[PDB]
Formats: sequence, structure tokens, C-alpha cells
Amino acid sequence: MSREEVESLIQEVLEVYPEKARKDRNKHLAVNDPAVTQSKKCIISNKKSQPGLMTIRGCAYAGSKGVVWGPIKDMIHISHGPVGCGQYSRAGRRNYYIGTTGVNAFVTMNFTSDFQEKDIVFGGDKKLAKLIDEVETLFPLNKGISVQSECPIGLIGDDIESVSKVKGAELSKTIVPVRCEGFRGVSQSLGHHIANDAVRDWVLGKRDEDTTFASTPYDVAIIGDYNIGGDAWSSRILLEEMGLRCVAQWSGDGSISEIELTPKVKLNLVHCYRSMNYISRHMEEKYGIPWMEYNFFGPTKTIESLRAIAAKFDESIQKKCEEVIAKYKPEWEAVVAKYRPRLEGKRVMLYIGGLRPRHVIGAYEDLGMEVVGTGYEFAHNDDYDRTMKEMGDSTLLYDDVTGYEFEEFVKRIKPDLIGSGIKEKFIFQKMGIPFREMHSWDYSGPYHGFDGFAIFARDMDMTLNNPCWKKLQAPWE
Amino acid sequence: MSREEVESLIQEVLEVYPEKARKDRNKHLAVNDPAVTQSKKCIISNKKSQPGLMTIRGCAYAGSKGVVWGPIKDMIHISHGPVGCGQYSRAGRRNYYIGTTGVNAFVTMNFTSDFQEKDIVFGGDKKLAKLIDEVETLFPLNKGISVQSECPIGLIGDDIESVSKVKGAELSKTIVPVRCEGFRGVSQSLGHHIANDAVRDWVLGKRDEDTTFASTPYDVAIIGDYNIGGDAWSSRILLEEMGLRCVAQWSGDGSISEIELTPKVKLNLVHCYRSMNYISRHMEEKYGIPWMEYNFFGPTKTIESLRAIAAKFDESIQKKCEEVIAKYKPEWEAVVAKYRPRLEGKRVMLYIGGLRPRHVIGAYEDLGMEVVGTGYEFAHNDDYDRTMKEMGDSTLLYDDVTGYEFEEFVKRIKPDLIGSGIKEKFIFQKMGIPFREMHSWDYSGPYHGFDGFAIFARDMDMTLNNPCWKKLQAPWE
Amino acid sequence: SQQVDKIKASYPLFLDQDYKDMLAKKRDGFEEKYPQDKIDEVFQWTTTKEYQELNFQREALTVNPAKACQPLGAVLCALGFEKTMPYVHGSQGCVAYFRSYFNRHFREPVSCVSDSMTEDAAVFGGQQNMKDGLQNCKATYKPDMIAVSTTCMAEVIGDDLNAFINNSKKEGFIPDEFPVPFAHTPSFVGSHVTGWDNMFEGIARYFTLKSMDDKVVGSNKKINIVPGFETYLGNFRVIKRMLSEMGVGYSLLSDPEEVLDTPADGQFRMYAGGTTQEEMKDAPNALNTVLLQPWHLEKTKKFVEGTWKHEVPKLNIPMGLDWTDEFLMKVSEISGQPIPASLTKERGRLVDMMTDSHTWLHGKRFALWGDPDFVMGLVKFLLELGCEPVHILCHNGNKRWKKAVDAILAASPYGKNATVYIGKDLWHLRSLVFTDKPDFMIGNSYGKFIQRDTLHKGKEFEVPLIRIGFPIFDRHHLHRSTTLGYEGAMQILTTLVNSILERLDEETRGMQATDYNHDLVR
Amino acid sequence: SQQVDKIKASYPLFLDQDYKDMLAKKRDGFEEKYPQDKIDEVFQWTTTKEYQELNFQREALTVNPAKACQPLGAVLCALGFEKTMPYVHGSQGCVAYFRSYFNRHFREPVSCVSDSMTEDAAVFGGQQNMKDGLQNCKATYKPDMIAVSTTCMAEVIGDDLNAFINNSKKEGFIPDEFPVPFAHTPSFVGSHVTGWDNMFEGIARYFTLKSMDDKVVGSNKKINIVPGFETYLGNFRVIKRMLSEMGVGYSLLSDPEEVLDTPADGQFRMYAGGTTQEEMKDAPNALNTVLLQPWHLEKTKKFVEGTWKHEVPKLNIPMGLDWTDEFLMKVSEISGQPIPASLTKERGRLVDMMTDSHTWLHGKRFALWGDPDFVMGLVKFLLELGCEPVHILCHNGNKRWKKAVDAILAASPYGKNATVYIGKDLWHLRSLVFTDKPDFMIGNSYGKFIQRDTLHKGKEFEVPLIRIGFPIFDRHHLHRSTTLGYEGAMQILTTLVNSILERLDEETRGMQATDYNHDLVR
Ligand code: ICS
Ligand code: ICS
Ligand SMILES: [Ca+2]
Ligand SMILES: [Ca+2]
Ligand SMILES: [Mo]
Ligand SMILES: [Mo]
Ligand SMILES: [Mo]
Ligand SMILES: [Mo]
Ligand SMILES: [Mo]
Ligand SMILES: [Mo]
Ligand SMILES: [S]
Ligand SMILES: [S]
Repeated sequence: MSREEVESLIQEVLEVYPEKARKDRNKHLAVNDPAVTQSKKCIISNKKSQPGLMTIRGCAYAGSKGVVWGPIKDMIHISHGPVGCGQYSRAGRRNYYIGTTGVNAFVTMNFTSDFQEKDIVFGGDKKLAKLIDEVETLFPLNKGISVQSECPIGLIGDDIESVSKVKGAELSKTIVPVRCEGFRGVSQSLGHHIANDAVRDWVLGKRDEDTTFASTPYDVAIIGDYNIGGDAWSSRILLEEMGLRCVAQWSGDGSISEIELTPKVKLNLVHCYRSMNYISRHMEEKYGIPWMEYNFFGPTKTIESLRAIAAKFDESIQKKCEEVIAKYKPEWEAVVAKYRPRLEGKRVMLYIGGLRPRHVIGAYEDLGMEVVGTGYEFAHNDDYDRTMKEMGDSTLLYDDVTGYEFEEFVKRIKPDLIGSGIKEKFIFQKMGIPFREMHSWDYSGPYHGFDGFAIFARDMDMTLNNPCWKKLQAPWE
Repeated sequence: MSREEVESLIQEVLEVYPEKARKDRNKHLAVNDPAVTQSKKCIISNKKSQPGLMTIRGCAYAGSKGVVWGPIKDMIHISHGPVGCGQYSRAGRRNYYIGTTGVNAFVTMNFTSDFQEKDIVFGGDKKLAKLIDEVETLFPLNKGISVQSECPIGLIGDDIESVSKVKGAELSKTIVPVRCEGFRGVSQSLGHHIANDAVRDWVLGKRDEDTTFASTPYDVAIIGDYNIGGDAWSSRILLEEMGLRCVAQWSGDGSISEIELTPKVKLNLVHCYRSMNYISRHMEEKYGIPWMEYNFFGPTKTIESLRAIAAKFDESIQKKCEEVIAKYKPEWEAVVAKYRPRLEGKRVMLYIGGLRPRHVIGAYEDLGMEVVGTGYEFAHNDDYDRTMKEMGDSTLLYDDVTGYEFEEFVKRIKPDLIGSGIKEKFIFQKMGIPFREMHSWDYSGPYHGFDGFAIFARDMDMTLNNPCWKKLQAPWE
Repeated sequence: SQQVDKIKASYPLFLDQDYKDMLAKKRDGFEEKYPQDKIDEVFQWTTTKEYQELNFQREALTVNPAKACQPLGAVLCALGFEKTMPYVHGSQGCVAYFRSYFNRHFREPVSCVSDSMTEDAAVFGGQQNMKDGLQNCKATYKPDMIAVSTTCMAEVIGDDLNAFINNSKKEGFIPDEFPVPFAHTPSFVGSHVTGWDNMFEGIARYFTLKSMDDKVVGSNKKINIVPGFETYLGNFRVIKRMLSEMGVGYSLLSDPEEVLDTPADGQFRMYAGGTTQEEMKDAPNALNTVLLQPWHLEKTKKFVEGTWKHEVPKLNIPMGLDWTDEFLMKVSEISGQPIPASLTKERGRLVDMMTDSHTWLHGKRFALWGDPDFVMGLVKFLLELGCEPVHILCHNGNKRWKKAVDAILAASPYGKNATVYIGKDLWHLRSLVFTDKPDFMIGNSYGKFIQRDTLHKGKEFEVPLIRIGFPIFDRHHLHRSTTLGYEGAMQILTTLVNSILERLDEETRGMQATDYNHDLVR
Repeated sequence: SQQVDKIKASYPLFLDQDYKDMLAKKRDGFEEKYPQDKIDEVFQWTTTKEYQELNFQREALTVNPAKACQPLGAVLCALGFEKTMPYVHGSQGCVAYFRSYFNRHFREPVSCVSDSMTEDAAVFGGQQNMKDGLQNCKATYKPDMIAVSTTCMAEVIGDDLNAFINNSKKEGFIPDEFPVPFAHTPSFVGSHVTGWDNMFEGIARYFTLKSMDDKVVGSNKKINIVPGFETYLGNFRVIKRMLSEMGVGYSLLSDPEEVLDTPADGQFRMYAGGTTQEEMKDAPNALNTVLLQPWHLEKTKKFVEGTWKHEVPKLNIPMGLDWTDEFLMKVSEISGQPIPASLTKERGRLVDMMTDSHTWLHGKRFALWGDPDFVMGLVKFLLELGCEPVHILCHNGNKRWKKAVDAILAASPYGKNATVYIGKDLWHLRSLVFTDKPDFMIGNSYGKFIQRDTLHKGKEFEVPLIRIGFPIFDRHHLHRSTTLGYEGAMQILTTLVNSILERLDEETRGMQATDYNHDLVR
């Protein structure tokens, strides 16, 4: 379509809205221009969701408990408040880990204070203190406790920070109060920020005066990889094959000790900018540690990232970098040879959270596919700044898309494949459009790194080219 | 009921038949008199089945392949003829064994020559010879082959004896031809006799001039226990706790070497008189080995058999016998204490093959139950001679009962429980009458010995007293 | 590394030696992990009776609950009405979770909106969100009805739903005659089933409270059926099927089958089927009203009895033989329709299956959990089968309900080893299946982690999970199944006996060790 | 020994130490058993390609066949007619086996008589057995019809069935009008499905061959349906349901569903339901005759085409999506009835399940066996699911059928790794699942011994069995299932994907080893 045709599509879709919602949603839809550096001239983001329009966003508790803290495997995270939040988010995100669950690791368990009316009316601080004692008795190998506040905690005036300070001092245990109530902010995003500030204030400085860790010039941290389906492990293997030492993973398969060791690294490698740039900026300011953004989706971006990272070190790391590239060249070239002819020219629309809507584009292009529309649930304009150069001219961009908008865009653009989330999946399959979950990877993955590219390619082919898509119309109609 | 009432029941049921069938079936139905020793004056047996009346009997191939030869575990038994017989009899009978199936043991496999029309037209002796070579190549650990003739073999004039001798000499291998074609005899019974003669003629004498076996004065063989659900194992353990050495088991879990060693024992212990008295008489006449009948159903009969068996040896065996009885005394008394109150006074009708219709009576009586009717598919009159004393006065006896007769008898007598076969089970359950399979033990057992008695008691209770039997009438009827 | 023609996903990719070696280096270098000996020691301790005693002394901590919160049930109830959009006044994170949770169980779209109350609404209340939200929802998704429930934010700050909706109409955000029933659904009271009850009673009030003067009981010759929180499509269907076989005129009030099972024919249908508004307006004219899951329909029962004046029959959930019998007999009594020969035959076919399978089912011991009515129907059917409920857990059950189940257990010798637990969670249940091991668990997907834990102690301690309940996330299309009526009893019976036989086959598969009992025929 | 409160059956009783020691002494004392190292060595050899080559060179030995003999199918066919007694002229051992084999699959009574021909009949023939047998059978079990087939004794000696029956009637053993259709069913020709064909064509000839002059094709406006050898109750039920749903008048010729599913209500019913004699007499007046399993209905087809003059449509078995579509479209064309909206929606619900589960089904490799129509339909549906049939075995298949399945396979990229085997048995298949290991077997209960063998080589070599086919003896009530139509396709799909997910859970249950991939949601 021409830029004018995409613009007319936006305007036609907007016609259904009352004028207040119409004026607002117009600011969150745009035709891409890859020459734009200040995306605020084209699209705005990180604003309130208009009421009643069926946004796909979650809340700050999702961003804090579900995304940042939940994956830390050897701590116990309390969903503090009524029973709903921790139940819907129990084991829904595939932030993989190695441990003995219920004994030294706790990720897929749901610990909660299960608020009843007595707790609303009289406060939950006494319940939280008792709960902490019971956690300590029944799970003695936990290495710390986080308190993830649900909606009512702030509203009823509870003081979880003083419970955390008093109990933590009494039990000589790290107890992290997180004020991530779902009414805060406008999306998962403020949950990320609240969660990094809680790491900063309660955990990260614990070894500031401890010099016993022997650092090396090759020490790095993987910042902002939650190890979905093993994503961080298939990233870590390449960095260590290239000669670096990965001191910490934030936070997929992450431990509380490797978070506390992270101020000792020489370089923070940031994959999810949206969720972790806050603590990355903090460690630059407090410890002088530089951070750099990278991309391990598909061979082109992975190779570019390995070389960019290696250039910060020395010739020995650069020599290993080229050896890693040489090792995996026949593998991803074989993936391309098998699957690119099956996918050449196919057109995809994406809708995801805060990183992947731009960050997987290169992997699709490595298989000859075209991303004709993309957008984010909760990105900010610095994310859109990084997006516009990655998307083609006259492609469609949507921020905090409504269910109506996304359905209407899809019906006009008619992509060959949609990559989005579980609340979207079954809508579009019924329209006969192949769909891949780009959060959970549709229970597949990893997708990061060279080993992940093979799985990504296999997955896009098995779904886009599946025989089921030719069968939706009955032969008598 | 009274004797006259049972006699009247018999005559009323017979009224349905044409005169020829009526006159014949009248001879196979009787009211028990426990003083009878010449059963032939009140009931005849081992005669042809009247055509069209839905007898429960099988054929001589079932008696030879299914019963006697099939359990021998380290030989390969060919079902020789068309595909049916071996397929319907594959793993239908729970003659249990220890081995590595397909490698050194073969019991639950179905080896067949799968006759096609060209085999009927040209004869199968060529096919049999080639089959033997293929068996030797593909199953090199087999210790012998038997050839179980199905109906067409003798009808078309094949000479499997010549094939067996020629191939056996060629290959230094024991190949046993068995002429157990289904048209021979009237039932499973003749199959037993044929199978015995085949053992006698082709296997049993192989070690006649071999004196390398170390005998003891306590060597015995268990003759006629096919180890249904482990029955022979829970008999064997008692005999060896009593200081005896069980050289052989015919033929449950039986090996060909055990059989060839049997002429070396001191006493043959015959449990199934019907199927193996023939070879027992042969071994006494040829080798001077005496034999005796025994019964391990229920504590009363098992205690009596152990004492009668021990009395054939010296005082040391008799002393161990009373030690065995003392050890198990608290165990079977706990069984009686738990289950006899649940079963006291309940009435059972039985219909089975050639031994259990009399052998299990004592076990039912050990639980306070009364056997009010019993009968056999294929017993002879020496079996009925042994049955009269075992049954109460004025109880009903039926030989080769027809489906119609058994249904009508049950409708009038109204037993609390029926013990019979798979072809009877689902008829009587629909009538609302608890049913226990007394061939397959309803996938349970063992029932022999002291350990078997606990299982028998639990099984009769679980079925007779099951809550399901009070639910057959819909409450609106 | 990958071989392009045999690509490995996470399992078994990460079992490759180079990944194994890398994960050992990560652990030893940076995780400061407890020694494996200590981990084993503590795991073993968590299987003991001593640990169970400490576990059952919990007063403040809940671990692995077996319940969810009220508005989840409100949304499922709302979905059962024609062209109705579930609308949860409050914070939007809740609606993302409700949709996703049902998405994963039904593998279907789940349409529901929020009005996205934020910090501003926390200070000023959510009235503006309600006015704009109702206007935006109706314009964009064109429902014929919006059914309003609440998140816990809106409950804590005390939003006046009735005033907010009335002001939305008075100020022209929505038409005055547009139907907007509502219910308060506080997550800190009861559970998801309570939210269903509250939402249904709100919709029933909306269409009948002020129009009772022209109503006459029995005048439409129908029987109302209220299903409650129901996540098996076969359960809606079997009830309609049986009533239709008897020729009983009925009205199923909240019927989400169609919208939870649309075809994949090239069109997305936001709405499909459902109870009509006219069916609710006319429901007081029914002969009577039957509650399929009475133990979470208490508020609905009070309204139907007190306002519609229906003499709601005292019926258990129609699960198992006896209670399906009673259900059909009561329906026959109210409607005047005889029980037809077809259902009598179906009943006898279930009894036949019970006679066929009773030897394998006898004495088998089960741990089980779920919602109150489901659990008690399962307990009742297990007793009819000669099975032994041992650990009966209902996290959201109450003392009256426990008294009723204890009486059912007391009436059967197969209940002698059974204990009913209310207010306990799946971390409580995990101890019970270690200290008093049953043969199987019957429960939802969260039971898989209990099975994993028991297997870690050793194969002989493993308690396999049989998936019956909600949510079921790790198998496909079991939501199509049935648990009510004779049909549901046949499916449960088949699943139970074949679970027993599958496990026996596993235990007897070892050649020359246990395969002496690996029978062809069972 | 036994503990009265925890009684042990054979498993695990014989794992007690005293039993273990006794069996050890039995082995070493008297069994002259091969050393365990030699047993291990030969087992390993039987898993190799070298062994497989020798295995496939067999010309005379058959091992673990996957077929039965003709009269078994004749009995099943006869059971489908109203108050009809299957009667097998010949040896009684056969009838004991036929009854027991169906008893164990259906868990139902199976009524069938012999006339008990004995050794004297080898010289004198079996005429007296037929005379007395027909008279005794009629008087005693009061059938309205006796359907006569043969055992292999009666075939070899050449008994003239027609003359025997005519002499029985001429001499008054049975009334001259009493229906006694017959068929020769030699076990050494074809298989059990051939016996079904032969028996049906004999019954069809009996009621129509000499009365064609007043017949008019189409005059009764129905379609005849011939099911063939069919052992799932749901398959009879789904065809009748779909035809009724379309308003298509029909006649199911041989319908045993009622007599294979009687209720347990206090009385035994030897006969129930069944195709009536009038329906067979009137069958030539139908619009046409559809054969559900045409690859074993060739004799019937020749009779229906040559005598009734029906233009039997060229239809595959209605399995899977495409072939169910074609079946309904052809019935619609013949009858003039449109395909109703309910069936269109059912079709779209199957497609929806296909889209929901396609990612777990994709590329999965299967070994499978059974009768020819069943097998080709299963192959067809697997291809529609994106699965790879790899080993396709049909012991009773022919070269023309093999050519047809090869053409189906060649039309799909998912068939590229498939080979079709005819005349091979389950010992052949055992080699194939060792040398070219698939993910699963789809087969009958005899497959459990192949699974046992593969596990013995190692857990990573185990090929689990998915039970679909006949006979199924070691699970309860799977004969109530469905494999035909959209309903059958939904059931098969659900079983396949959940078998994949159950095995993946087993493989990822190991704590701290593989349970990183033990996902709650799949
Ligand atoms: S953390 Fe973020 S929504 Fe960066 S909240 Fe979300 S596991 Fe998405 S696009 Mo789910 S900013 Fe991670 C994300 Fe991206 S949960 Fe995962 S897939 S790369
Ligand atoms: S051999 Fe005989 S029919 Fe003695 S043919 Fe039969 S395993 Fe019966 S009453 Mo099945 S003379 Fe054994 C028998 Fe008895 S197969 Fe078993 S139970 S004690
Ligand atoms: Ca779906
Ligand atoms: Ca049955
Ligand atoms: Mo814009
Ligand atoms: Mo702090
Ligand atoms: Mo930076
Ligand atoms: Mo007699
Ligand atoms: Mo011989
Ligand atoms: Mo004797
Ligand atoms: S867990
Ligand atoms: S076997």
C-alpha cells in the first residue's frame, strides 16, 4: 500500500469512535517513515489507555512480579493482596530456570497472603509479618523474600516497607518491599521501573564494601533476558564461547547472588532496553559500568552484536568472536537454505510488548519475510525512536492498539502471519490467518542466538505453511 | 430346593427341546447324592455336544496348544494351519512365566504357518519345513519346537511326523508333532490326552540313559498346574518350605529341561487330574514313580494336602509340614476373620472345565459359602465320581450345560454369585448377579495356596458385595 | 549447536554436553547454591509428618491456592448472555489476566473490557472512567448489553456503581434504555464462584425486580436452569440434550457454549448464542428454577425464591448415578413429562459399565480438589464406584458444605478413610499425598507439580494426576468433555479405570522383572 | 505371606524376597537357562538392521499376525440383523474362540452356535449336524433367522450347505419359509473382513435375488448404508446421527449397535435391535447403496451393482476431514437434502481444533496397522494434521489397495518418508520401530508387546502405543468411541495431541534435570 492508503486506513478505522477516543487514538497510529529520528513527531506512547476499548495491556504488578522479580529463582516472591493476581500469573510466563522447586527454587509456585475482608478493613501488615515467619519455617533454603503489592495495599494505607525493614533486621534476611500496585502507571512499564528501583534500593548494594570477588576484564552481565524457553542460555553460550565470563543473568535463571555480584562486571549487555535500562543507567552512575544494547534475534543481528561486543575488549576476544562466527556459519546457512524458500516474500504483522516488536524484524528478514506492521503494548518514544529505522517505508505502526483496531488493520492488510499474544491468537486463527505467539513462543524456543534461529525458522514454517489453513471453507460453500 | 423341586426344574427346562435333544440332555443333568460312587448311573459325560445348543466347550487344539503345550516357555509352538486358532488363543490364558519374551521365552507370541488356499491344495509339509528353518534363524535361543495341528492338517493328509523327524535329525533339534486337530474328540479333553502322548513319545525319554542328575530323596514334580496368575509359584513355595525340592512344573512356568528331568523325581504331585493323569500313569508304569492327587484351594484343603504329601516322606518332612502349617495359621485365620462375616451363607453356582468345579468347593466353604450348583464343560465320569462327595445333597449337577439351561437354572435357583467363564460373565451381570471368572481369575490371583486364599477371599467379597448390584433398577420403575 | 534436519527445542537441546557444562559453570561460579546434599536433606524433610504438622499450622501464608477471585466468575457468567460484553469496572491488569486464563483453558477468544482506572481514579473515584468506558464500549464493540462487575481497586475506594451508571445515562453517555446490569465482585470475599453468583443475581434483578406484577408462576410452562460456574462445554450440552429428550420446555440462564466454541470458518465472531434478554424478562413465568450447582448459587437462590416465588428444589449437582436419577425424577415431577425409554436405557448402560469395571476400581484411593459442588459430586460418584476418597480438598468450601460431604462419606463404608479439608491449599495437599499416599490425584493442571514432587522421592511414591476440573492448561480440548449426567459419569468412569490400567501396564512393562503380569486381557 | 489389610496379587506379591529366591533356585536348578549375557546379546541382535533383513526374508513363518479368519467377520455381520442367530457349520472350538474374542473387546455377551461336527464328519460329511443343529437352534433360542457360515473343517471336506439346508426343510427339521441364508467362509482365504463381505452378500442374495421383478430403483427414496466389519459403537451411531441430522432417509444394513450395548437392568437380552428382514427385502428399492468400507466389500458391491442395479458411488471410508466432506456431499447429491447448518458448524469446530493443536502434531512420526479401510483413513487424517505416517502395515491388504495408499501419500509432502507394507506382521513391524524409530504406534492391544520390547532396549528407544483399532482388550470401554466423521476425527485428534503432551510431561518430570520444560501451559 502507498503511504496515503495506509493513512486512509487509519482514518477509516477511527470513524467508529466517539470523538474523545477518536482524537486520542489518532495520536497512537502512524505510517512509518524510516528517516525519522524523533518518533514523537509521528506517534505518541506511554499514555493512559482510553476506557472500554479492550486494550491488551496488563498492570504494574505484571511488570514487577510477572516480569522482573518472578524469574529470580532462589527468592520467594509474595503476591501480597487478594488471591486473583498470583493465581492468573502462576507459571504463565516461560522464564526458565535450573533448580529444585519448593526446596531451593520457587519460580512456578504461587505464594500469596490471600486477603479476606478482615485484612482489607484492618490492614495486612500483621498478616505479612506472620506470613514471613511461616515462609522462613517451611522454606528454610530461600535466600530472600520480595513482597509484590497488589492493588489494595497502597489504597488501605499498609506500610510494607516497615514490615520489611523490621522483619529483615530481626531474621537477618533480605526482604524487598515492592510498591507495584496495579493502579500505578498505565501498563506493565511502570512495574519495570518500580522493580529496578527496588533492586537498586534493597539488593544491588549489598556487596559495595566487599572486595573478595576476583574480577577479570572479560566479566559481563546479561541485562534484560528473561530466558523464555531457554533464550538466555542460548545467548550465554555464545558470549562464553567468545571468551567472556557471564557473571549474572537479569533475571531469567537468575539468582540473588549473581545480582549482588553485578556491580563487579566490566560491561552490562542490555537486551531488553525497555525493562532494564533504568538499573543499567543506575550502575553507570554509581559504579561507572558502561552498558550497551545488543540483539540476538537471527544470524544477521547476532553476528553484528557479537562483533560490536567483542570490539570493546581486545584482539583475543575479537579472534574468538570470529571463530564463533565461523563455527555457526554452516548451521544457520543450512537453516536459511531449508526454510527461506518456504517463507520468501511472506508478510507478517506483529504486536508485542516493549522490545520484540522491533527486535525480531531482522530474524524475519533473514528468512525473506517482510514485517508490514508492528507495534507495542507499553513502549515509550525512545523505543519508537529505535523502531522507525528498522521498519520499511509506508508500513503501519500502532501503540496500545485496541482489539477493534487490530482486527480491522488485519482485515485490510491481510498478512500471511501474525505474531502476538495469547489474547490475540484464537481470534486470527478463526479468520484463517496463521498465528505464532511471540511472547510464550507458542511453548517452543529458544529463539535467541544461532541455536534459537533454527527453532524460530522451523516454527514459522510449520505454522504459516500448515495444511490446516487450506481447510476453513466447506467445499459446499 | 428339595430333590423333587430340582428334578422338576430339570424337566421343565428340558421341555423346550426337540425329543432327540431332550432325551440326550436329560442324561447330562442330575440332582446330587453325595453317597454315589458310580456317577454314570445318574450323569453321563465326555460325549458329543448336541448340535446348535450353544455349548461352552472348546476343541482339542485348545486342550493341547492352549492348555498343555503353550505354557512351556523356552520352546516355540507353531499353530499349524490357518490364522484363526492361534490369534484367538494368543495370550488369552494367564499361564504365567519368567523369561525374556521373543529371546529365550515365547509364550505370549503367536507363531503360525497361516495357511492360504495353495497350502490346502498342495499340502503344508514344504511350508512347515521352511518355517522351521526360519524359526531357527530368527529365534536361535529356542530349545525345541512343537507343531500344533489345526483342523485342516489331517483332513488334507499332511505328514508332520515325517517333517519333524527329518528336520529334527537334520538340525539336531527336538521338533514335536502334535495331532490335536479340532475335529478330534468332543472337547478340550482329548487335546490333553494327545498332548500327554506327544510329551511321552518325543520329549520325556530323552534323559533315560543320562545319570548326571543329582537326585535327593525329596524330589517331586508339580503335575498339572498351569500357573494361572502365579498359582504354581504360590504352591511351590509351600512344598519347598516343607523341605521338598520341586524339580519340575507341568507346565506353568515350565521349561523343556524340567520336563526331561521329571523321570528322576521320587513322587508326582497331581493337581489337575483331568489333564495329566495320563502321563502320571505312564511314569509310574515305566519309571516306578508313584503319583497322588492333591488340592491347594483354601486352607482346609491345602493343610490336608500338605499333611498327606508329607506322610509320603520321612519324619523330618512331616516335622517341617507342621511348621509350615503353624507359620501360615495366623495369616489364613485373619483372612477368614475379615471376609467370612461378609460372605457367610451366600450361595454360589459354578461352571468350569474339568477340575475346578469340584476343587474350589472347600475354599468357598472356608468362607461360609454354599456351592448349590456345579458342573463341567468336559469332565469324564471319574471326575464326577470325585465330585459327588464334595457337593451337598440335592444340589444341581450339569455336564456340558447348554447356554439356555444355565440361564434357566440360574433364574430359578437365584444364586448370590456365579463362577464361570468369559462367555458367561456378561450374561449374568446384566441379570444383576455378581460374577467371578473362575478360569482367568478375573485378571487377579493367584488363588492356590495360603497366599492365594487371601486374594480369592478379597475377590469374592469385592464382587458379591459391590455397591453396583443395588443400582440395576431405575427408581422410577 | 543444531542439526538442521533434527532441530531440538529447549528439551532436549539443553541436555547437550556443552550446555550442561555451561550451566554447571554458572551454578558453581555465581549462584552460591546450597550443596546438593542439603537440598536432598530439605526435600526429604518436606515429605515428612513433622513437616506436615508445621505446614497445617499456617495462619497467614497461602501456597499454591486452589481458587481464583470473584470477577473471573462474573465474566464467565456475563459471557452466557446474547451479544453481551463483560465489563469490569476497575484496573485493566485484571482483565488481561481473566482473558488469558480463560483463553488458555478453552483455547478460544475471550472478549472482556476494562475502564482502565489508574492513580487518578484512585484519588477521585472512577466515575469518568465509567461514563467514557460505557460509551466507548458500546460504540466500538456494539454489544446489546454490558454486564458490569468490579476489580478490588473499585471495591476498596467504594465506587457507587449504581450512581455511576445512572449518571452515564442521565448525561447521555449511553441510551437510557440500554441494559447495564451490575454486581459488586470483591476479590477479597469468597472466590470466583461467588463472583458468578453475584453477577447472575444482578442480571436477574435487572430484568425482573421492577416488573413482577404481571408475572404468574408456571404460566410459560418452562423450567429455568441455572448452571453456575461451568467450564466443560459438554456439561451445558448434556443438560440441554436430556431435557430435550424428555420434551421438557426449559430456559438455560447464562449459556456460553456457542461463544466458547465458534467454528474456524474464516470469520471471527465476537458474540455467539447465549441467553436472550427476553428469556430473563420471562423467567419468573417459569414453573420453577433448578440450580445445577447450589453451593455457589446462594444469593441467586434467595432472589429466585423471594422475588420470583419459585419453590427451588433441594437437588444436588447431577453427577453420578443417584444424583442424575434424582435430577431427572424432579424434572419429571415439575414438568409432568415422563422419563423416556432412551434415558432409562442410557442409565442402564452406565450401570453396565460399572459392573464391567468394578474389579479394577474397587478400593482405589484418591486425593481430589476443586469447587464445592464439583468436588461433592465427584466424591459421591467415587463412592458409587467402590472407590475410596481419601483426601478431599476444597479451598473455597465452607463449614456447612463440609458437614454435608462428611454425611455423604459417613453413609458409605467406602468413606471410612476420607477427610474433608476446607480452606487448605495445594501445598497442604502435597504433604497429605506424601504422608498418606493415595493411588491417584483427580484435579486441575496445578496438580502436575505435586506429581513431579512425589516422583522425585522415588517411583514407588509417585502419585499420578488425572485431569478433571479447572483450569486444564497442559492438555488440549478436555474442556469439550462432560462430567454431569449419565454421559459425564461414563466419561469419568472410563478415564478412571483406564488410568488404573495404564499405570499397571507401566509397572509391569519391565521384561523378566514385572512383565509376568503384563496381561493382554484386562 | 500376606498382610490381611494390604493383600498383594501376583504383582507385586512375587517381588517379595522369598518368592524371588525361590524363582532363582528354580531357574538355576532345573531350567538350564541361557546365561543373561547371551540373552542380552541376542535381544540386541533382534533390534538391528541385519536382523530386520533376515526378518523380511521370511516366506513360511508368520509371527504375531494382525488379522483374524473369515468366520469371525461372518458372525459380526449376522449379529447386525434382527433376532438373528449366527450359526457356524463346522467345529465347535471355533465358535468358543469367536465368542470369547468379541466378549473381551465389547465386554458384552456374544451369541453364536456351532453344530459340533466331529471326526466322523471327516468321512461321512456334516449333513446330520446341520439337520439337528437347525432344529435344535430354532427350538431352543427362537431366532427369527439363522445365518450360516463355515469353519475350515467344513470347507476342506466340501459340505454342500445348500443341499443340507434344503434337505433339512424338505424333511421337516425347520419350516420351509424359515430364513436360513448362508455363506462359505474359508479361513484360508483372505481374513475376517472377507467373511463379513461373504456373509452380507449371502444374506442380501437370500432376500432379493429371486424377487427383483417388482423392484424399482429409487422408489423408496432411501439410501442403503453397508458398514462392513465395524467394532466401534460410535461409528454406527455417528453415521445414523449425521444422516438423521440431514433428514436423509436411510437403511443401515447390518446394525449390531443395540445387541452390542444392552443395558444392565436385570434382564439378559439375547437379541436387540438390528436390520429387519423387510429392510433387506426392500433394499433394492433404494436410491443407491453406499459402502462405508469398500476395500472389504467387493463381493457385496458386485451384487448390489449387478443385481440391484445401484450405481454405488466411489467413496472412501468417511474418516478425516476431506473424506467426511466427500461423504456428506455425495449423500446430499443422491438424496437431494442440503447439508444442514449444524453439520457445517461441526466441520468448522474440527478445523478449529486442528488449528489449535497443529504445532504439537507437526512432523510427528507414526507406525500404524489395522484393516485396509481403517488404515487408509487413518493415514489420510494424519496427513491432514501435518503428521508423518512412516510405517503403514496392513497384514490383510492387497496390491491394489497398496497402490491407492501410495498415491495418497505421494500427494502430500507429509508422506515422503512413508512405506506401505502388505502381508507383513507385527514381528516385521517390531523390527521397523527399532531400525527407523517413530514417535508412537497407533494400533490394537497386540502393540503393547512391541512397546515392551522397545523399552527394554532403553527409555530413549521406547515407542508408546496409542490404542485405536481392534481388538482392544487391556483397556475398558474404548469400543464405545468413534473414528468416523467429524466426531471421530475430533476424538482421534484429541487422543493424538494429548498422547504427545503426556509423553512430553513424562520426559520433563525429572526435577532439576528436565523439568525446566515441565510447562503448566501447552
Ligand atoms: S521484559 Fe517485557 S510483553 Fe522486555 S514486559 Fe513482556 S520477556 Fe514481551 S516484548 Mo510478554 S519488553 Fe520481555 C516482554 Fe518484551 S513478558 Fe516478555 S514477551 S522482552
Ligand atoms: S488344565 Fe483344564 S477350562 Fe485342568 S482345560 Fe481349562 S488351567 Fe479350566 S477347570 Mo480354563 S481341567 Fe486347567 C482348566 Fe481345569 S484352561 Fe484352565 S480354567 S485346571
Ligand atoms: Ca479453539
Ligand atoms: Ca458390557
Ligand atoms: Mo499520528
Ligand atoms: Mo533500603
Ligand atoms: Mo549507553
Ligand atoms: Mo440323569
Ligand atoms: Mo518318536
Ligand atoms: Mo494314584
Ligand atoms: S511448582
Ligand atoms: S509377546
